Amino acid sequence: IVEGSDAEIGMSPWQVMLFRKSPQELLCGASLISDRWVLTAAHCLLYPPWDKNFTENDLLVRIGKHSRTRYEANIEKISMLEKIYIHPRYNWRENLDRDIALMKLKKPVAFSDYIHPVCLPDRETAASLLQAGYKGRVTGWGNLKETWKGQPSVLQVVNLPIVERPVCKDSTRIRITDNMFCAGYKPDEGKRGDACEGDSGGPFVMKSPFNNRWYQMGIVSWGEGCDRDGKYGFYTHVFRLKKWIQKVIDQF
Amino acid sequence: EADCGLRPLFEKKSLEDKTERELLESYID
Ligand SMILES: *C[C@@](*)(O)[C@H](CCCNC(N)=[NH2+])NC(=O)[C@@H]1CCCN1C(=O)[C@H](N)Cc1ccccc1
Repeated sequence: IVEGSDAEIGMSPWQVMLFRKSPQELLCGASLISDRWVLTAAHCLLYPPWDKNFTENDLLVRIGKHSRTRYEANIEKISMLEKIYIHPRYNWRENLDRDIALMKLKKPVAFSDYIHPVCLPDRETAASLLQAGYKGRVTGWGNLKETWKGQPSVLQVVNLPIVERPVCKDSTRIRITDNMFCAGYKPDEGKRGDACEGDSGGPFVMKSPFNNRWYQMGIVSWGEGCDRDGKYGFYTHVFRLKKWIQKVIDQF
Repeated sequence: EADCGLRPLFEKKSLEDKTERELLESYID
């Protein structure tokens, strides 16, 4: 996260970290949607151009973490994965269209003050909240600047405005689709901020003005550089892929 | 929706986090 700030403790209890077991490597972010299911970006698990194709046994997730420079005994929890499910039409060859994956935990995680699931949007939520100019929040342990420390110890948070689709489309030569949305400040708007490499899979959340609940509207997916004027970060449109999520969980 | 999206240390305690009001205000601006 570039130009963000340290998160307050417990501010994002659905935050999940995805790790490679060996060697130890923090790969991406993710989010908790129930006591047994975690949502993330497909490219964090499968990306042939970078020789990436993880199986359940290669990974683990850490839930309930705040700081990397402290072992949060009996608060943070490590969980093993039972099964990974990548969207069948995830387009890794071109533009990361449908960059989404679900991971089922071997055992349910116990909720606590630091571990709690985020809501997934329904039709009414997507129609009311996913609008240009409205701001959402992105969180992660990814790069603090466009590069390659440079990685934070404490979870970073940044609020960013959703951008009009035509502006998103004209900002890049990569083909955008209805399964994505973009966010970020425009040049000279007075503020900066962006997700960055390492933040993929992390949630873009919005708070409902009607019921006080947080809804995960997007998943950090891609960008070109980080925080550059005139460029915007792209996110998987979670509601657009809701039917697939439900299908996978209903059938497991 | 059960208890989804209501944070134990914030919504559940009627406590606001430091920047969520920026999000609520963005629904106007
Ligand atoms: C996997 C994530 O950690 C990372 C998120 C980057 C977010 N950046 C900004 N500015 N918000 N995603 C990536 O690194 C993805 C994976 C494939 C390559 N990639 C990119 O973002 C490239 N920089 C652009 C791109 C290349 C191919 C297909 C789609 C996008």
